[PDB]
Amino acid sequence: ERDGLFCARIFGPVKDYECLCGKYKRLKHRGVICEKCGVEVTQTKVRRER
Amino acid sequence: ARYLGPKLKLSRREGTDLFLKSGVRAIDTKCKIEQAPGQHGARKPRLSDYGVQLREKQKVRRIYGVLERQFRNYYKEAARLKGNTGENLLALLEGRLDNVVYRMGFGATRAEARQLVSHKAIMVNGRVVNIASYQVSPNDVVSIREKAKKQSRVKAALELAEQREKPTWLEVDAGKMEGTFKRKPERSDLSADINEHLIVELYSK
Amino acid sequence: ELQEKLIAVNRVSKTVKGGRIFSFTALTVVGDGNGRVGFGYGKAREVPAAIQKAMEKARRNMINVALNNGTLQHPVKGVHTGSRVFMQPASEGTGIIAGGAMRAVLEVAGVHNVLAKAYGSTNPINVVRATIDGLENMNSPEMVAAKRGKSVEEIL
RNA sequence: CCCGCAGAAGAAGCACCGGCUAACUCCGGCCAGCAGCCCGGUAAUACGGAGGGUGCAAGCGUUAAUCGGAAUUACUGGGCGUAAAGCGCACGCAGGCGGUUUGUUAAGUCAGAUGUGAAAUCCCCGGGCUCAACCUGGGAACUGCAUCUGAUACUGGCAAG
RNA sequence: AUGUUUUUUUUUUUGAUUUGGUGAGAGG
DNA sequence: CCCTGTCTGGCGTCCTCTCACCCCTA
DNA sequence: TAGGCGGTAGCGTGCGCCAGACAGGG
Repeated sequence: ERDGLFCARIFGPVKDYECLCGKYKRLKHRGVICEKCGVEVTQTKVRRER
Repeated sequence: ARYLGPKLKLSRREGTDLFLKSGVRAIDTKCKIEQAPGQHGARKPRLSDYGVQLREKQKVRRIYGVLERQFRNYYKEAARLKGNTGENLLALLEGRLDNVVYRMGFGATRAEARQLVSHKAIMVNGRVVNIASYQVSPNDVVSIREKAKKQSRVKAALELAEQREKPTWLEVDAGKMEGTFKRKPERSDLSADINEHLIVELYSK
Repeated sequence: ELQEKLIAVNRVSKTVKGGRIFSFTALTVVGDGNGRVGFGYGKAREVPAAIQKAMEKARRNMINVALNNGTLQHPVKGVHTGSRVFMQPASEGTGIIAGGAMRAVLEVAGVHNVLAKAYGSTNPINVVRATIDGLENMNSPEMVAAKRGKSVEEIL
């Protein structure tokens, strides 16, 4: 739930390179962040450090 | 002069979410966004070069809710102007009054914003502008007039926007219900998925 | 990282005592979105195998091209057998103005902005070859400076 | 032009879906029919109807006509052994082109200026009709012609080699 | 000596290593 | 201010194995 | 399908040492 304790737009995506909206599942044409949920399609290891 | 039919059908045909519905409810719930419209939806063969260009053009067109002659007009204008053509065309499309409104968050959809514009709700620099295709110019303030200020649909649109990401090239006030179009947007500020260069090529046949 | 486009596929026949044996030719081209480009022309009894071969061949014998940022460095002509090709550098935003096989090779090459006409034959195979030739012969400013014993600013 | 009234109210069709060419299925016998070029003889994505789609939209199609694509008369920009294309062979007037050096001229050529090249149209920056079309201020352009003043590498003229 | 003498049936493509705690039992 | 009592904070072996249990009531 | 003694009070009660600060008595 946005934006409670477990979040997605504070702490990052749950899955690897898969945003919460569903826009992007790539890593070749990466770097670009999401617009719907605004979740930077990156890695889930970043939920261990944010 | 407008597309009055099903909206999600267009989205399905394009493949992507075109934001033709407000965004309270997710698109996947409302429709089979992956599957193309009609009896022969599940079948999906690789398109042609011309065809992909055409689809891209359609996507953009559908996003903004313009019709073909008008786009051709926009494109020729962009070509005339200095600088990158596709970028120019995108800027032109953005400058449309109804799109501007939608970005503000006074219309849930772009269609809603267009309707507002038509119904003498919006003012540009304190003068009521009715044309959705009206190209808004830098440092132009654009506001809701006092009559239309009481509408519930406006505040709902504003809330939806607040959920949505805010554009940098604008500055809007939710209490005053007026926003300043500070500058014409940069290509970076816009969505990356749009392949302007295909559009350009399409008309450079 | 490499992108690959099958330009064309064509059925070709061989007459034998029994009848006609059919086969398929696949013309593909591959590139890394930078200078480097390579075409392959494969043949097999079935289509997918032939395109696989085309990809394999293209992947080897690639060729480098000196790109000024998104476009070319100067107008260049290239020919092969019937297909005679003109292509001209163009301003950012214009896109690839080119027809058919030629287009494809340009895209994989990572040129984004060209004005380009194929005179003469438009036989995909020959025209792509001609394109490749025009791209190869095209030299850069630094290259010409080196050739001529000068600095880049001298040449401008 | 502005204000007030009511109520989704009065307001969407045309072409196409074999490939070129975006869009596919079912039902009806080389007939009936289609067709721009390249289907139909009983499982037609090509005829007709339906459903579904695609593209345009107060328009949509067809026909006619022009340029384009056509580098398919090729100045830019094609060719001629076999694809169309070398006169059967020569001489030779007109015509076209013309080794090398110096001098001179300044016709061609180039540079600058002046005069003109109507306005409108086109293009650039602006302004005004709510926007646009439209109207409109200023510029640029009108690639030219004529003159005057220079330059003299090249081409030409004249004079000597 | 002779053959333009019965015209007819098949183009392109979807997924490989996975999972927690507090307490009573119990081997040195 | 100089003791002297009270108070509340710290700490109290290692490794392994097994088992149950992990809201019901309004 | 939805929330933190359960009650018109009282539950706690079987470790022990050391130590250092906070304060009581004089």
